[PDB]
Amino acid sequence: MSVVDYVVTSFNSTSQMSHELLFSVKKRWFVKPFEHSRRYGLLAYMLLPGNYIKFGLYVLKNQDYARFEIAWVHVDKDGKIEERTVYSIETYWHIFIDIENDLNCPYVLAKFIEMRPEFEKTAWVEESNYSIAEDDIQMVESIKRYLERKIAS
Amino acid sequence: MSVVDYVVTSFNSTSQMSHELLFSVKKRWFVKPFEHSRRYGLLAYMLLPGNYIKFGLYVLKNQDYARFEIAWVHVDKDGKIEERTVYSIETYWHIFIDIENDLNCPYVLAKFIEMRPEFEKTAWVEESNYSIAEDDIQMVESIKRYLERKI
Repeated sequence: MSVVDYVVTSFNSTSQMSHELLFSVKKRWFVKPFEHSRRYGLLAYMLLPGNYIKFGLYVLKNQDYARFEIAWVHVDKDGKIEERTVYSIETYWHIFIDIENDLNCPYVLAKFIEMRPEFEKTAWVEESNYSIAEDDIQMVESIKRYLERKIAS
Repeated sequence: MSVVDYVVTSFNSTSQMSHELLFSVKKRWFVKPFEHSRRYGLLAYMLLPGNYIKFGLYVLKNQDYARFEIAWVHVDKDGKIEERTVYSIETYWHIFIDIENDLNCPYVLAKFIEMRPEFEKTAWVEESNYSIAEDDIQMVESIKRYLERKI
């Protein structure tokens, strides 16, 4: 079985926000959505068997609360998806809103916060350039370390 | 400071369908999910202390059976979730399928029915930041009056 569908939530509101994007361990850059629906706050993907990483930020804008999670999303030979969080942290939303301006933030995490859906809009994977330095495994360690060192706050 | 994960089941297969959406008392309308995974047949939220109402519609298509339930979910200021079913009626599915168009069905009930998940899809709460009039106690009570009477 080839291409399978995978939908993620992507929406910014006054009171909350849900930013979820996929990252191809293969191409080593964010997967491009084949469709996006503002009418629903979703992004759909036409994935081909392989390994992916799903980044997810969830915010309650009013309580300055922010939930960031890194999750492994593998697609079987015949389209059987199997996930598992590999990282989940609970912190402050204002913390991430700073990372945007920190050149010490890993490329993929910087881009991730950058692409975040604008108000009453969905996120948009820009057919982009560049080539992440490390593999997938190290990439997350760079995210982990950085975010935890940002504890400083 | 408190924020508790709360997940519900939501899927629509060929043979059956389960539809559970959360209703916030404070905001007086449906809560917004932070995740929609039809892969696991669920919708996941992030709640803050307060009062919520769970609406459940469980259908056995090959029997024209639909169970309707109303639950009282409470979130402690510490985050201790606690809930209880306060209403559960059994009836034909085709009835609900029709109550939907009735001009005098409680709006919150009508919109709930409409929000039922599509095939191999999960329910999707719309940005209808709309506002109801009666408070929870009266809204729940108003739904019962209707369903019961209508049946």
